[PDB]
Amino acid sequence: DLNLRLKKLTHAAPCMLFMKGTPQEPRCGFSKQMVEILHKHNIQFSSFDIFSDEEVRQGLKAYSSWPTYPQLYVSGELIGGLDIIKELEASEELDTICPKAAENLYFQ
Repeated sequence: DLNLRLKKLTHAAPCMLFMKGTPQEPRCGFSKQMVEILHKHNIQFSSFDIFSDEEVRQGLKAYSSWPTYPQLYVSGELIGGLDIIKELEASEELDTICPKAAENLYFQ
C-alpha cells in the first residue's frame, strides 16, 4: 500500500529531505542549494534520493500535492521546497523550525 509507505517515509526521521541524489553528491542545483543551507545551519536531517524509486518520486508528488523537488519534511509535515527554506533562513526561523543534534562530548 503506497500511501502507508509514503507516510512511513516522510516520518522516517524528525527531518526528512526528498532530493535528487544524496547530500554528498547532489544531482541538481536545486537539491545542492537545499543541502548547502541545511549543512550550514547544522540541521539534523536524513534524506531520500528520488532517482532511486520512481513510484515514490511520482507518488509523493500526488500524496503531498507538491509538484517538484526538493521537498523538506519536519516531524512528518511538509515544510516546502527551496524557496520556503530560503525565506526561513532569511527571516531566521529555519533554526527554530528544524531539529539539530546534540553536540555533547564523548570524553571527560
